[PDB]
Amino acid sequence: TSHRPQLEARSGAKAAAYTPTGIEHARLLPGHTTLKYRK
Amino acid sequence: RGGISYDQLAKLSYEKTLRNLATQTQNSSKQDKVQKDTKTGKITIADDDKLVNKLAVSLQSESKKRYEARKRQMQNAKTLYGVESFINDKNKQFNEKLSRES
Amino acid sequence: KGGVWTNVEDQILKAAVQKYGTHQWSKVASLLQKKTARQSELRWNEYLNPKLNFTEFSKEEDAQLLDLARELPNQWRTIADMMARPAQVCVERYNRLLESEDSEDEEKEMLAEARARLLNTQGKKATRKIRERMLEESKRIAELQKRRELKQAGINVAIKKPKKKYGTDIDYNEDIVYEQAPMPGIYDTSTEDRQIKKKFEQFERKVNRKGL
Amino acid sequence: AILTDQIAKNVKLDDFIPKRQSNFELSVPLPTKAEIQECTARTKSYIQRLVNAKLANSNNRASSRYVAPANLLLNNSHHIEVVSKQMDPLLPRFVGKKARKVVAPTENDEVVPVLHMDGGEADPNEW
Amino acid sequence: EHPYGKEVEVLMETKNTQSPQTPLVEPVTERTKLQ
Amino acid sequence: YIGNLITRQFEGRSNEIVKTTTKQRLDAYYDLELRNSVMDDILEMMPESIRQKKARTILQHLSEAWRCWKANIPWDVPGMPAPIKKIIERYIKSKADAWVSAAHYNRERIKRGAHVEKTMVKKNLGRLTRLWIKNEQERQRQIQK
Amino acid sequence: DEINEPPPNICEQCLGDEANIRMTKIPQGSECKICTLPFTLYHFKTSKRSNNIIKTLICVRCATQRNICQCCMLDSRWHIPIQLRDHLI
Amino acid sequence: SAFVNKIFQPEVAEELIVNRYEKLLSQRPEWHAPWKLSRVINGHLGWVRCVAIDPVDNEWFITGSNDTTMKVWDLATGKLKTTLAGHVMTVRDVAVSDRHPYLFSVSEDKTVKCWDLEKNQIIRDYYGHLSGVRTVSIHPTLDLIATAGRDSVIKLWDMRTRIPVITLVGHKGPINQVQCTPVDPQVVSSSTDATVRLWDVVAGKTMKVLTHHKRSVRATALHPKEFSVASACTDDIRSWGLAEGSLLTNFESEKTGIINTLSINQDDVLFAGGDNGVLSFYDYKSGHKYQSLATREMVGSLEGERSVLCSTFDKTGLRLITGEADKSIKIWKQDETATKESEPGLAWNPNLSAKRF
Amino acid sequence: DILDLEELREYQRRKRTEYEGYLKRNRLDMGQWIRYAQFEIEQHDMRRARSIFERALLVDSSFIPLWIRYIDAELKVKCINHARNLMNRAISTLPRVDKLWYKYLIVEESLNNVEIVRSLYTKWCSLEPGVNAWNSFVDFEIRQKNWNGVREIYSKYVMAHPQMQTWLKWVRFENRHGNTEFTRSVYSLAIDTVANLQNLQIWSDMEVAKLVNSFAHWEAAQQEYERSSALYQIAIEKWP
Ligand SMILES: [Zn+2]
Ligand SMILES: [Zn+2]
Repeated sequence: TSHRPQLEARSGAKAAAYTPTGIEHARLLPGHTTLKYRK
Repeated sequence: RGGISYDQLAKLSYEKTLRNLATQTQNSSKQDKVQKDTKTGKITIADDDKLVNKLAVSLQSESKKRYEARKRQMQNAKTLYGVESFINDKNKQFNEKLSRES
Repeated sequence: KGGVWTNVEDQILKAAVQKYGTHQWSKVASLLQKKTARQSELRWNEYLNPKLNFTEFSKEEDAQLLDLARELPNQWRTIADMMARPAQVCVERYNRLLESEDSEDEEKEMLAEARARLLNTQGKKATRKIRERMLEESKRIAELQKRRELKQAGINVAIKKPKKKYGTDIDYNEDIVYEQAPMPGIYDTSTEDRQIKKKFEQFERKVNRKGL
Repeated sequence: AILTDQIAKNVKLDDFIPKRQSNFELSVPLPTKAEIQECTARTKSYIQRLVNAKLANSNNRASSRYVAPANLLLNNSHHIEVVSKQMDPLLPRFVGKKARKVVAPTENDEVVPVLHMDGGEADPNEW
Repeated sequence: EHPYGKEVEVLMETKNTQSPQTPLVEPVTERTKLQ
Repeated sequence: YIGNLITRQFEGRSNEIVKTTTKQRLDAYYDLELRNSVMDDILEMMPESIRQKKARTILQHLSEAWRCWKANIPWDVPGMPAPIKKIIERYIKSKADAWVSAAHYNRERIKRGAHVEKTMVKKNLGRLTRLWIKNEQERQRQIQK
Repeated sequence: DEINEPPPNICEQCLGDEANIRMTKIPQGSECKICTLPFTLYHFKTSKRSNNIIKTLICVRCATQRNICQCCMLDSRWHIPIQLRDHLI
Repeated sequence: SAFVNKIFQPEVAEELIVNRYEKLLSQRPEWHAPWKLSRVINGHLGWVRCVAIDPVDNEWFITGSNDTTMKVWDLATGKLKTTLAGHVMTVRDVAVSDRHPYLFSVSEDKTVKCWDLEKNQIIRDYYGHLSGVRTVSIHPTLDLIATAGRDSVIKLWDMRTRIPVITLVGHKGPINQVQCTPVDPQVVSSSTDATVRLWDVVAGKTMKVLTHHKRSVRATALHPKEFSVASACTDDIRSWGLAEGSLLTNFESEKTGIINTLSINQDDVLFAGGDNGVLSFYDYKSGHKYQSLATREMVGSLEGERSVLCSTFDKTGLRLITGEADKSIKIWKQDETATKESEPGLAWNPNLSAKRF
Repeated sequence: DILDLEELREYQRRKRTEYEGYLKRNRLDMGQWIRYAQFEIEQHDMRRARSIFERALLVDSSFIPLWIRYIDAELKVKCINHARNLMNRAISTLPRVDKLWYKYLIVEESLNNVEIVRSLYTKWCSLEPGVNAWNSFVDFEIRQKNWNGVREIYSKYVMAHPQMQTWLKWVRFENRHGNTEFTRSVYSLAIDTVANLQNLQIWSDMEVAKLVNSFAHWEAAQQEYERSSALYQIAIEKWP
């Protein structure tokens, strides 16, 4: 066996109860910090 | 013909156990409340311990009877068919499952 | 060098195609000692196949074959699809239909090897796992029998727990690991819990004396 | 009829029945302009307090750019000033913060009635 | 072959009719600039 | 760079690592979304009484039929329900369009010579020779008809 | 909720006799003794000139479920240990 | 009548199967003019999976598709304006902001992207869904985008800071459709566990769970006036009163099977796209199927290809842009010079046998 | 086989590590949940055995064999008040499902609690479930001989299912008992309601013919041919 399909996907319910880490990612750096509003 | 739906099957299982409960009372007859605690909120029902026993025994008896009626079906269907090539029991139960399809 | 087809190699080839299907020919010819995958594929598609009909032609089929053989001279693979017959059958009949106008033990070794190979469906991870469980059960039984003998000698030694493989590893025996209590209902399950606790303590009291 | 309430209290026949079937011209009003502003400003303040929690907890120094004491205890028998400790910038802030994994229990106080309709249930072997 | 009954207009499009640099929303420039 | 390193020392790795889709796991993730979409549509068709066992067997027919389309073998199951056979043929043709258009797009890359992986050359070699013989088998049947 | 958190449960006899107490809040201080999960460590001193810091050892969730204070972990009413409380009931 | 109440003496006088039924025959639905096909647009290399209309000034619409590319179509002429590529997998949902020049698009490649519609580039990528993202709604006036997918949670994204601000955890299956309303309940979601949730985003919990559907609630739609949502299972469509979580009505959807999309007009016309092309128009306040059309696929395609996948009206409400599986975009016009006479639609005929009402 | 309690304590750790391992990999597979929940009943620890069924209900609460097996597990150990709470949560979660309602009934039938099945049936027939529930509720009062109570049910049963096979079932009830004063009262109520509710169009032409004929052939057996004859004229005129 050991090579299977998925019966269900990994839910985000599980990662919500974890404690966060606060590692700093390169793509979460501040960029496009100003919103543009329509007329 | 065809299959029986679950609401119809639940009624027939409902009706069958009433006939088991009817003859259980007939075989017995042949041989011879509500308190609501206001503080807790709980409701207590006083009932006969014999009828709780007869409820518990009959469910175990129906469980064993279906356990044995299936066990003999396991021992019979293993020793019915041996014509088509198999490898193990899971191959045998699958190729028999192909026979019920056609 | 090109071998001929014995009835042993045919029945191995029938069972292998019954095991592996028709698109794994090098796996089929691995059971046949002396026989190429190109040979065993061609042998199935020309002779062994139960879809093929090795029947005599009808009177209509003989005239319909002579009609095709002037339509497509001579394109036998095309005719055999029209006739739904094998192609060498269509040629050999057509030559006869124009002649109407006249004026052990090595095999039993590879059979036993094929019989062993067909009846083995597990693979290396499964077979190693079966062996590792048989060892683990046998390691347990020896440790239990070792404790029983030391108990006969009066020395009580407790069973060692399996060590924590990671940090938050769980001893399932010590506690109810994810206790979801039954939701509180209105029917006051008070005396029933007392009868369970009496019966559950009674059962563990009988384990200390009778065992099981 | 000794226990009429107690059986299946959460389900009623009123939950099955529609409300527009009595009158097709039932007015379900849009939220008023004073009502959306009371809900926007409550939500916007809650979101901005959450974002400022996330930026301040990150160890990036470039996140304060983009951003309670004297509580009563023991039924106000003690007035307690609550102050913050000056953190050493080298020691790891939030010393109890680890990357651990936690499984959460489910809080089930009230059962949700699964309110289908009854039963076009006849079926041959077509499926 | 003349499908949908000729009341309906059927069109096959394979190329963009705008430049990709075309903004797709006009940026609001209030003050006129001469710089 | 070091601020992530030191916090990994003190706090450990986050357990919530979510892998983005990448060139190496695109073909697997394309299959996970495809099995889910076929699973959802067939399960709505089902009148009642379908479990994790019956949803497990029906996803085989999908895998078998994709092999049959690659083989150019016509895929016919006797006794297959016609709504489900209508569904499975639809998603294959969905997958066929992605299978064919990725094969066209990578040939234009290889002829330009612009950064094709060594495995991707062999894969595109195998995709074309399905398509060329499939085009050949179509042309043989049109002459025969 | 990390931005809406309960006030800490501390005894009167941990706080002592003085009126105003300067207490130090650390938002993720130590981890709880019971549930081993981090919390807001409050710590304080009875007087200004004292020589013993009184820390909150458990989180407010473990303090609420047992109804005990966080510092000395005695019961909030009756001021007795938990093992003696559950024996008297 | 009164004889029903005086003999079969009731306790509610409304919860009788007859008194409910006689008020249905007592009331007549509003007539609507029928819908006809007006333009067929063939521009994609795959299925059209999602259509968004320009909320301001109504010039263009954009169709995210299965060939991983979004294409911008002009509404009036039907011509192709521009092509927005930048996903690697199938674009599931596309939604345009009205207060911003921003375009949000989520694919099954686990990515949530924003688009500067003054520049036509990808700015502000969002990150955190464990699986493919099904849907996005831009919250009105609040500057939040709600994304949800096979992950089974709704992540409330701040726009400016790209932070997973609030994660909504209540479901049991993949979320098929999410909506945003200006007051509480601010997030309306629908998943494959046959539930529709009403979310209190501040507390992060559900106000009301609507367990009335049998099978995966595949599509919801908000009513542009009158503050209600209408959710579709495979068999039934139910309109919901928000701020109470009340069941307003059950529609007359019978033997339609698998409803892929919904869209509500200002004129109380509810559109229901079926996977069997059989597209149906329902009176919103009543539930009357007054029109039922079937589409023609193409010159050559499979019979499964006849399936509506996504739909929306324009801002005027007189056009219906539907994207189907046959790589086509079909525009449906409500025809003028039709009256209540000579185009009555289907007859208003409720029955006892269906227990719907 | 297990000798003492320490060998039992090591036996229980090995199975519970095994079953919790396959349930951690597979939250689904409800059959795997029940085999581990049945294991804890065999270990006589019902506190654990209640927990696996509760954890399995948090995965799939709509799975009916899981509800029945946990109910039966409470009944086989004589915990009757644990079962009453459990079947109450069964019918409050899934009121559509007929099995969960029957299950409540035949246990309280087995305990001879006739006032609890009556209170259960009054609630169940208030949610308008279908004709299988009412027909088992009129069969319940025949068992209890409550003739005045079963006549109250058919007053409500014709209002929940307005159709002639519910009205003609009520006249098959009355003509089984031979009470002539009660039977024609039902017959008079059945034919007026067709006339009163003519405009609603819920009884077909073949359906109203069964009521007029069964009214007339009963009046023929009651030796009043002039009432048998006159109703044919009013029905043909009332419905031409
Ligand atoms: Zn704690
Ligand atoms: Zn204390």
